[PDB]
Amino acid sequence: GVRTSPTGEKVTHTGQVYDDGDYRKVRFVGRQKEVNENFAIDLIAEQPVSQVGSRVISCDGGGGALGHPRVYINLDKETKTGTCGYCGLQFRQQHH
Amino acid sequence: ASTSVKPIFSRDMNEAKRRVRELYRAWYREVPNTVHLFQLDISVKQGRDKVREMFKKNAHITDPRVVDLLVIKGKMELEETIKVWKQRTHVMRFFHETEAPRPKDFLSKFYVGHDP
Amino acid sequence: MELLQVLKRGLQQVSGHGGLRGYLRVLFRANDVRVGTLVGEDKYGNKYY
Amino acid sequence: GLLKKTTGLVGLAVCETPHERLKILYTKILDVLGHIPKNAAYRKYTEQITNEKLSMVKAEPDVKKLEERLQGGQIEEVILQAENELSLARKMIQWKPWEPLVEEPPASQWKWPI
Amino acid sequence: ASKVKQDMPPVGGYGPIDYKRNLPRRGLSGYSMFAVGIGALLFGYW
Amino acid sequence: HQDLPLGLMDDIYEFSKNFSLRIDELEEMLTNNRIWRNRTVDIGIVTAEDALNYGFSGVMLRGSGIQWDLRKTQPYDVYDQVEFDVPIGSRGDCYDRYLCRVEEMRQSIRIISQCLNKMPPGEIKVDDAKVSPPKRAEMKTSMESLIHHFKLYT
Amino acid sequence: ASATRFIQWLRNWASGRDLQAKLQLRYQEISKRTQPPPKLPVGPSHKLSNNYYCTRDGRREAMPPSIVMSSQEKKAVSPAPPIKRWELSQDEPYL
Amino acid sequence: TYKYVNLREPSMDMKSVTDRAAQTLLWTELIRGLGMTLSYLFREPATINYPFEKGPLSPRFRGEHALRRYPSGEERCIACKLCEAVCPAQAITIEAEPRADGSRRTTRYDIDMTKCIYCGFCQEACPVDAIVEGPNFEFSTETHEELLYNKEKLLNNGDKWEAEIAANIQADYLYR
Amino acid sequence: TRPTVRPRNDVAHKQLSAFGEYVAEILPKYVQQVQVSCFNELEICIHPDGVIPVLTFLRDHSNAQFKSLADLTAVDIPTRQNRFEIVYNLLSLRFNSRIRVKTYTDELTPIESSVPVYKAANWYEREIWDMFGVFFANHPDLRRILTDYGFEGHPFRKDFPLSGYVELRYDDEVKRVVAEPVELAQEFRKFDLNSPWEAFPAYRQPP
Ligand SMILES: CCCCCCCCCCCCCCCCCC(=O)OC[C@H](COP(=O)(O)OCCN)OC(=O)CCCCCCCCCCCCCCCCC
Ligand code: SF4
Ligand code: SF4
Ligand SMILES: [Zn+2]
Repeated sequence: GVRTSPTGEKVTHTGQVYDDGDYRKVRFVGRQKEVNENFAIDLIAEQPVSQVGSRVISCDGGGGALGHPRVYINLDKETKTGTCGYCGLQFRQQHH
Repeated sequence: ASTSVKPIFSRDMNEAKRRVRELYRAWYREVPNTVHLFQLDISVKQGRDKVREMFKKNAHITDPRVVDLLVIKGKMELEETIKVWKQRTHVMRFFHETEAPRPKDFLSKFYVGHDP
Repeated sequence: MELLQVLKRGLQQVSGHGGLRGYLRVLFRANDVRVGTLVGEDKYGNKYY
Repeated sequence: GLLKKTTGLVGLAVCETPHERLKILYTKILDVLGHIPKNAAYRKYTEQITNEKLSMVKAEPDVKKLEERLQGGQIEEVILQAENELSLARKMIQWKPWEPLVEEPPASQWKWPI
Repeated sequence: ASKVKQDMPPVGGYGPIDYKRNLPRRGLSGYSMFAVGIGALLFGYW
Repeated sequence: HQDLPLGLMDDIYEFSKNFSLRIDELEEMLTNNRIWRNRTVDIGIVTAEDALNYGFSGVMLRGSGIQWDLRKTQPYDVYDQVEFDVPIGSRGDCYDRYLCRVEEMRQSIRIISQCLNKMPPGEIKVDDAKVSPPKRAEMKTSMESLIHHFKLYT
Repeated sequence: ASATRFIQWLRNWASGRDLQAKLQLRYQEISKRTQPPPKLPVGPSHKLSNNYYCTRDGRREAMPPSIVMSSQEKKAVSPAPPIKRWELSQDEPYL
Repeated sequence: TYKYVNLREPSMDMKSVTDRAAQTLLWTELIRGLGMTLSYLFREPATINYPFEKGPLSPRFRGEHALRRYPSGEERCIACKLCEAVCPAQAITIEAEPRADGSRRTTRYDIDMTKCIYCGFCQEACPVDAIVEGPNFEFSTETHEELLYNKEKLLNNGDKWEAEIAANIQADYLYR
Repeated sequence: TRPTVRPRNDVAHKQLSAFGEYVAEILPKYVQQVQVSCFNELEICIHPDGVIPVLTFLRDHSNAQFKSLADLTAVDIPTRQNRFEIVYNLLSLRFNSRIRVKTYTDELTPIESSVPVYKAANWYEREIWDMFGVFFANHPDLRRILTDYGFEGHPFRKDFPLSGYVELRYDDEVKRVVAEPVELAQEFRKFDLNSPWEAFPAYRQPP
């Protein structure tokens, strides 16, 4: 989420913030700094891991033609989960 | 046959110089009318020295065909001033009044940037 | 006869906005005093006809 | 055989004697071509097409049927093209385009893609 | 089984469409226009 | 790029049905108005021979009586499957050229009435995916269609 | 469309035409702004067999220009047959 | 086929010649023109009452660029740079790096709305429906600098217009 | 037929090849090469001395009648000794055909003005001068047409930079519009797009 710097300026989801002595901060006097409050890295971490019963699962992002190119994910490793390279959803094999 | 080429107007440098001088006389006699029609802030002497400087740059040309082109462009540039197709902005672009001087020595260039 | 009906509609616009006060309010804000069917209202107060 | 009131083309006036005007021009063209060398292709071709257009004029007394034969639009257009060929022939004598090629192009002047 | 559906003209085609110039004829002839004009003058003078 | 949305051809028909009347009202203001004629008759006369040699084309030729229209002489697309007439002038002036454009607006309504009735079915871009991009649905399921979409847009 | 009968008569007489039949404002004859979903067709190249790309590759059938002449009895010819004369329209020859 | 526009021969009988004399002296065809303007005086004008009424548009309208999200909240863009490659105006600038969780995500996404020609090629090239042109066309500013969008401005637009953007894409994606 | 491939017209390819030979037999003094493309266009390549002879023949001859000048332009190829390739595109209403005539020149060698043959060439030749710097001899009025007054250089040359050398601005001190060296807030980005794999083997060149 958004956390403020010691000088009171908010930090963007990319990590950007002007240091205390940076002259470029003058552009925000009598104005505001546009920051999006919905951090995508936090939002996708709330999604539950989907349990499946196959070695290989497919993801298209949902919506069919409205999602992303369909990719197949391998779930042979139990140390970690299978992550979709497009939408960030996670999949796991059920106890095998 | 390689060095045999078609001329533009002058067959040798001697005839080319005749066209250069006639062009210079045309520019010399127009400056007082130019400085008056355009209501410039320069003097006639400053105007006539700029013409001298422009001619001086191309004083090392030894190709009659090249000299013909320089005269052709000069006559074109002249017809624009006489007929007032240019404007005060175009005439004053020969002087660079709004560009700060740029150093010519090595040390000064070293302090400001990387260009040679 | 059709001249009469035109005036009747002109009067029923005054009653269709809630009397003279409402009729004048939409004549100075919107420059139009037509009466339409209300379709709905949004959370900010805008009314759609 | 009725005369036409207009040619339909602005600036092109009707001609009352199309047959007489064409015979003169075609004969003049053939006489100008006589000054061109015998073997030059411009003479051989222009005589070939001038004679057959001159034979169509001397074998068709009707203007409307003559135009169908010549296939050159209005008869006034066919007269205008004859005047252009006559002027062209008078200019080919001074140019002499039947001589060998003046100069060859550089080695890769017409190569594409480079 | 779903058929193909794309924008198409209705079965039998669209109705006819007028395109020609249609400047109609109105008014009286020159003879009657001059008759009415002269008639008005005569009544005015009288 | 895309196919026509459903219902557009019906709305083109409703528009074309009334347009010929709009032209007539335009001609009630200009064609016979004596002030308009005085401004455009025998003004800027071009001879049929000067027009060709000066590089003119379109109604600048057709106004002087030259019978030329690329839609009929060197047709492209399906202009050889429709019927229309080419207006031709006689005096080669502003007034004749004004009549050619007003009459060409009528011959366009005649062509449009045939396009709406003879519109065939099929696809709307060449079915060669090394020139025209694939459909988005098949760009998200097929490997070749994703490769060809990637390369055509970069 | 809400014009009274009298004003309709006045407008029709002034222009000399029947304006009410060809109104320039649209009321209800226009298409619904919401339409059912389409199902567009597919082109001739959507096949599962007998569809190799080398048999329908237009770009690869282009050839470099053919040289008819290069410097490195015959009957006269013209670039093409003379253009045929145009015919007056039977639809409306004279405007 | 062809037709003549102005090749009529006027008749020279007395009635026809008198008809043109009445037209010349009594200004008949000029008064015929006054009547046409009189008819328009009694026709209902075509003016709409902006800003309370708006001009009709369609689901394909191309307005303000915007960046969309998946229904989970994750960004759709994966920094492929196809839109940056296809933009004929070079109005898009992108920088990317692995995210903290390893995802391929942008750290810069700028559109110069003064270079942009509002052509729609950016949304045709996108393989994941991330950059779209929305339906908003009322976003004029008072300074030049407010029209240089960065990733924060574009993500705010997407969250702001998602309700309408999704419905339009639902209505048109079958033609794409 | 193949739905996706453009059809061939072999009839028009044979007619344009006959006429190309016909032209080269009548003007051997000038014609250097005649070629017909695979989409039926005819190109007559000539020595630059034959601009007036060749064009006059094509306008006035009874079997050519190319009475309309569709266009006249130049192309810049830095790798040739004569950079500039001058192109004439012509039209024939009599025979309903088109033909292309090409010659060449360089920065310093002039070409004869075509205004005597085609009055349409007056402005086209000014445009070639303004944008490429090719001088046309005997032009009634030769001068810049498209560029700004006092502009230096010929912008359509392949070596002239896209953004030019100077940019304009209003200066409050001198109360006029000034010209200054060009600095860009965002540099134009150069993309290397060409694939390293041959696309068309039919056009392969000898190694
Ligand atoms: C080619 C033909 C060209 C046209 C020729 C002339 C046309 C005929 C004359 C009309 C033109 C002149 C205008 C005269 C206006 C007269 C108005 C009118 O007509 O009213 C008639 C009126 C009736 O009598 P009134 O007095 O009213 O009765 C009550 C008494 N308690 O009585 C009066 O008003 C008074 C009488 C006026 C008479 C004046 C005209 C007499 C001219 C000689 C008649 C012959 C016409 C000319 C011929 C030569 C033409 C070149
Ligand atoms: S609409 Fe076109 S020009 Fe504008 S940002 Fe998108 S791709 Fe670039
Ligand atoms: S095309 Fe789409 S996914 Fe690729 S960089 Fe642009 S917005 Fe992101
Ligand atoms: Zn996914």
